[PDB]
Amino acid sequence: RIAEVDARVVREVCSKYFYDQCPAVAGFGPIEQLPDYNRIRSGMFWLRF
Amino acid sequence: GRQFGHLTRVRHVITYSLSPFEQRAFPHYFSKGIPNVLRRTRACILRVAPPFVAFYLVYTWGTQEFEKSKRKNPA
Repeated sequence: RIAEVDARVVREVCSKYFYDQCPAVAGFGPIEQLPDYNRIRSGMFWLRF
Repeated sequence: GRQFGHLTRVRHVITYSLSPFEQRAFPHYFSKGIPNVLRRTRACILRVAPPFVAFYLVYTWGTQEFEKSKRKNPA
């Protein structure tokens, strides 16, 4: 199964699960600088792509 | 100027947020919004209205008086 994996498979699987998806975030401690949820969500895609 | 992480000190406060693609943008727009609008209207009518009512009465009285004064009187 490992030998079957190449670059194309990685690009497709990662796009399937990461790109333009809503994450769940958990923060604890001095997290005043933790970005707003909208900014995190906007960080999940690229305008250049 | 100032920056996040240097504003003030806060302890023991939890915040729960939901994604915008998971919820409605207009969930109770009329079923809840209209009662709140009436609440705010009632809450501010007595502060805002009486000055402008006094203006309306001075406007109408002054215009009526100016109109009557331009008409002549016998003798």
